[PDB]
Amino acid sequence: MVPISPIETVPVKLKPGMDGPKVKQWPLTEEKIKALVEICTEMEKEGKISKIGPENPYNTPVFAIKKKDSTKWRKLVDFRELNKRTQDFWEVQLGIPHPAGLKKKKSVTVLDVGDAYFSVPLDEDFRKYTAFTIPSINNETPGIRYQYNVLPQGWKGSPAIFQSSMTKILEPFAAQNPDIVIYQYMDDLYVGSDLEIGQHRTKIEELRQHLLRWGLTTPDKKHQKEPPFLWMGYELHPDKWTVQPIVLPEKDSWTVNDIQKLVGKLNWASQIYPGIKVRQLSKLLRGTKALTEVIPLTEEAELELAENREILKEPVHGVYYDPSKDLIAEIQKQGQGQWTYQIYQEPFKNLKTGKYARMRGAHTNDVKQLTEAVQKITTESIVIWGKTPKFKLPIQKETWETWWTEYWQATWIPEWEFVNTPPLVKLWYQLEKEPIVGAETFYVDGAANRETKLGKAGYVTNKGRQKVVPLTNTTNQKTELQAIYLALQDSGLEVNIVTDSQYALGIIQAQPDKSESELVNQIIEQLIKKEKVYLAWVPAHKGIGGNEQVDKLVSA
Amino acid sequence: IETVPVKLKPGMDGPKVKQWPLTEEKIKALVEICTEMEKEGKISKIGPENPYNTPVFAIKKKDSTKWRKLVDFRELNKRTQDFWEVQLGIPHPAGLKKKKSVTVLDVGDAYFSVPLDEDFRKYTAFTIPSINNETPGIRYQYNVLPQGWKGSPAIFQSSMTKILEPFKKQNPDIVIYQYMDDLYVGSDLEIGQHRTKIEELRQHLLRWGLFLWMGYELHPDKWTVQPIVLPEKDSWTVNDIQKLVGKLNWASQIYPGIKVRQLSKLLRGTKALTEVIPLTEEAELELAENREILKEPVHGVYYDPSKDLIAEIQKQGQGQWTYQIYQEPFKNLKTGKYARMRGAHTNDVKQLTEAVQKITTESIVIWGKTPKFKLPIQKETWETWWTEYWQATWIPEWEFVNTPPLVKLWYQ
Ligand SMILES: Cc1cc(/C=C/C#N)cc(C)c1Nc1ccnc(Nc2ccc(C#N)cc2)n1
Ligand SMILES: Cc1c(CO)cnn1-c1ccc(F)cc1
Ligand SMILES: Cc1c(CO)cnn1-c1ccc(F)cc1
Ligand SMILES: [Mg+2]
Repeated sequence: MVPISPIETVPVKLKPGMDGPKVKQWPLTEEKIKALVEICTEMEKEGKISKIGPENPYNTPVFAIKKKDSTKWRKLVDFRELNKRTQDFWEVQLGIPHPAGLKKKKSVTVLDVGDAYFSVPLDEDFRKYTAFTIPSINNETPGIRYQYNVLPQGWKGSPAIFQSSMTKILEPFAAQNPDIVIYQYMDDLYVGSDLEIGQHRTKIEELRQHLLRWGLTTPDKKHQKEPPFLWMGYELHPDKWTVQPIVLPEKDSWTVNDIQKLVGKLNWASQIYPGIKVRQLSKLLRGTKALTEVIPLTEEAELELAENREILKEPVHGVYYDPSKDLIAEIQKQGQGQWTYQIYQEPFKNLKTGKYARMRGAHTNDVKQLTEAVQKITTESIVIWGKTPKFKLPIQKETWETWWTEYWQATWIPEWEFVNTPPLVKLWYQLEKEPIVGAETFYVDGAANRETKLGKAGYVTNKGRQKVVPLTNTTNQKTELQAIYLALQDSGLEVNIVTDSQYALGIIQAQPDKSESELVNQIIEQLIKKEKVYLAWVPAHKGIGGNEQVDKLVSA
Repeated sequence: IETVPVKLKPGMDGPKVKQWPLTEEKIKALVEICTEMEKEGKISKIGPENPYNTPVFAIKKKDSTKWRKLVDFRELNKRTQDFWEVQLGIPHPAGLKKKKSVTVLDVGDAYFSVPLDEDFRKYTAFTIPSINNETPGIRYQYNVLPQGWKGSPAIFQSSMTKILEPFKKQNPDIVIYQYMDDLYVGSDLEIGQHRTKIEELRQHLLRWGLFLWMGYELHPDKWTVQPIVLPEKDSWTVNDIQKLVGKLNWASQIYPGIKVRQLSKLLRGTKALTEVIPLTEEAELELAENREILKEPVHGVYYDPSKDLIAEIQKQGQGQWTYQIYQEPFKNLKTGKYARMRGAHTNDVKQLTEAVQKITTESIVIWGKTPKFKLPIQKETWETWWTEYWQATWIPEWEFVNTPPLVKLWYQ
C-alpha cells in the first residue's frame, strides 16, 4: 500500500432552524428495484454509499431512469428537498473567463479527473441528511436504507465543494510551475503551455504524479478531446477563438419566441462580429410577451436583419491577449441610440467586439451616450484584462472640452484620441452664459385648466411683439414648453428668453439633443438654428415685469 | 486574548456583496499584502462553506510608495450590533474643531493585536479576484480586528485608553479623538512644536510592540462658511435684478423676513434684459433690509445625533465646488466652498472624490460621523472611477443626482 493524503472534508450545515428532508419514496416497478439494488450494491462496494440503521429519520426519493435505447438503468436520487434546506455556499463557477482575455498557447492537454469527481468525501455529520430508501419487492420487507459518503450528484454543495477541493490539490502544482496554466471544468482538467512539446508532456506526467498523492488516477489511455474545444458557447483554438456557429433562420412569419431567440443569437454574435444591431428587432418585443404571438416585422426590422445577415456571412475570429501590448478600444455611433466597439492590440486583429444601447429615458444626447459606452467598455476591460484600454473616439478634443467644462455634472473619460470616422459626436447647441446685447427679449408663459385640458401659451417682448395661442389637450408643464417653442419660432438668430418654468429649465439644462417628447424635439430643432440663445429663469408671481403681463394673458 | 463576543443585528445574515473589478496592479498589491498578513496570522484561507463576502481594494496614500489594503465594510457595519458593552458611548469632543492644528494618524495597525471572536470571523470574508477569472479567487477571513470595521475601535478602546494614558496625563490640553482607523489629535501649539508632540505620541504606540509615521494636518479653527451675500452694484440691468429677486426668493425659504415687492416693481413693463434700471428709494431700502437679515444666523437650526447628516455638492466650474451639510432642508449645519486644486485640473471626477473626502473629514471632526452624499454625477461614471482617487481609510454613503439643481446659481 502506498499511503495517500486524505482529502479534507468541508463542514456543512443545514440552514438555521431547518431540519433535514423527510420525503416519501415513490413506489417502483419490481424491474426498477432490482436494477437499483444492483447499482447500489456496486456503489457500496466502492465506498460511495453505506447501509444505515432504522434510526435515521431522514429520506430523499430515489428513481430509476432508462437510458434511451438501453437495457441498462441509471440511478437518480432527487435532492430537491435537501437542497432547499442546505446552506448557501461560495460559488466560484460564476465569472466564466472570456476567451478574449486568454493567452495564446502552443499546447493544451486534457486529463480525465472523473475518478476524483465522484470520490470527494462528504462531511461526516452531514451524511445522515442524504439518506435514501430502495423500496422492497412486494413491500414485504423493510426497504434498503443507504446514505452517501461522498458528494452526491445533484446535491447543492457538490459543485462548489468539488471545485474547492480540486483547487486546493492543484495549488502547489500551479505555484511551482508558473510556465503552465491549469483550468478545471466538470470532470476534466485542461493544461496549457508554451513549452517545447517534450517538456509539456513531462509537465503532464508530473501533474499525474502529483495527483497520485491523493490517490486520484488519470486514465493511461489519454483524452479524445483536442483543440478546437467547444466550450461555453465558444470555439477555442490554440491561437484564436470564436463563437460557435451563428445561423439566422429564414421565416415568412416571426413570433415573440422566435424574435427572442434571434436577438439572443445576435447578442451572442456581437462579441466577435463587428457592427451587429439589435434595436429594431428588440422593439418588436415591447410590451406584449404572449410567447406564440406572431409579430409583423417593420421595414426597419427587415433592414436590420438583412444588415446582420451580411455581417454573419462568413466566420470571424478573435485573437488572444498579449500582455506586453497596449489595448485599444474604438467606438462608432450607429444611430438610434446604438453604439458599437472593437478592442484590439495589432491593427485589424480584434480580441473582441461589442455593442452598447442607449438607456431608456425622456431625454438624452450623443455625448452622454458615448460617455456611458466608454464606462461600460472600461469596466468590461478591467474584468477581462485588468486594465483600461486607450480609446479612439469619434468626438473632437475641443468638443469634449467644451462639454465637460460647462456640464452641470462631474464627468470624465480616460485617456483617448479623436478618430475621424463619421458620424462624429458634436454639440448641437450651447446656451449663452450672459444676456445678449441687442437681441430681442421674449417673456414667455403658459397655463392650462387642469380639468378641461384647455390652455394658452405665449410671449411678450421689449419690442412690443406679442403672441398668445389657444390650446387643447394640454397641461401646465406642456404649455410652458409650448411658450418657449413660440419664442424660438418667432425670434431672430439671437434671442433672450425669460421663463418662470423650473420644469423647462430642468430639461434644457440637461442639454438633450433628442427626446421622446415631440415638443422637446422641435424645441431642440429650433435651438440648432439659432446663433445665440440666452435662457433666464425668474420666480413666478413675484411682480416681475413682462412675466406678470404674459402670465395674465395665458391664464384666460 | 479572550475575544469580546460580537453578533450581527437580530434577523440579519452576514454581508454578501459582490467584489467589483480590480486592476492588475491592485490585485498584485493585494496578493503581496495578504500573503504577509496570512503569515502573520492576521487572516486565514477559508472554504466554500463560507457564503459571505465584502469587497476589497487597495489605495496609495499621499506621499507613499506602498499600497494600503482597504476593505469596504459598509454593509458589515450596517449589519453589526452597536456597542454599549462596557461603554455607554463616547460623547463627541466639541473642542476638537476649535484647535489650531489637528493631525490625523492612521492607527489601524494596532487593531491587529486583538483576536476577533471566533464565531464572528466568517462575516469578515473577502475575495482577491483574478484577471479574467482564470483562477479561482483567493478567499480569506480575519482572525483579528480588521481595519475599517466599526467593531474594531469599539473593541480596542480599552487598550487604546491604556496606551494613551501617560500622554494624556502629561498633556491635559491635547484633544485626542478616535474614529474608525483614524486618530485625531488637536493642539494650539506652534506647528513645529505641534509636530513634536505628534511624534511623541507615535513613539508611545510604537513601544507598545508595533502607515503610522504619516500625519494629515488640519486647521479647523480657520474653517470658513458661506453666508448668503448679495451683489453690490452701481448699475443694475434688468437681468441683474431678476437674478437678485430669484436669489432673494430662494433665501426667503431659509430666512423669515425677506421681501422682494419693491425690487420686483423695478421690473415694471417688459424690458430688454441688458437695459440698466436705476433703483427707486423703496427698492434700495428693501435691499438694505434684506442684507441685514442675511447677516444673522438661520432660525431653529440644531444638530440631532439620531438623524443622518446629508451633504450636497455643486460643481461651480473652474475647479470650484460648493457644498452644504444639513439634516433638514434649508437648515444648514455647515456650508462651504472648495477652490482647492490637488491636481485634477483636467479631471472632474478626481476633484469630486477629493471634495467628498474633505467634506467627510470635516463632518467627522465636527459631529463624529460621516454624511450621506448627494453626488452630481451619473452612477456609472462615479462607480467606475472613485476608487482610483480614494485616499481615506473609511467610505461614506452616497446617492446620485440626475436632475440639475436650480439652486447651484445661488451658492455661486
Ligand atoms: C479558461 C480555460 C479554458 C480551457 C478550456 C475549456 C474547454 N473546453 C482551457 C484553459 C487552459 C483555460 N485557461 C487558460 C488560461 C490562460 N490562457 C488560456 N489560453 C488558451 C486556452 C485554450 C486554448 C485552446 N485551444 C488556447 C489558449 N487558457
Ligand atoms: C462597481 C464599482 C464600485 C462600487 O461602488 C467601485 N468600483 N467599481 C468599479 C471598479 C472597476 C470598474 F471597472 C468599474 C467599476
Ligand atoms: C409644436 C408643438 C408640438 C410638437 O412638437 C406639440 N405642441 N406644439 C405646439 C403647438 C402650438 C404652440 F403654440 C406651441 C407648441
Ligand atoms: Mg405663470
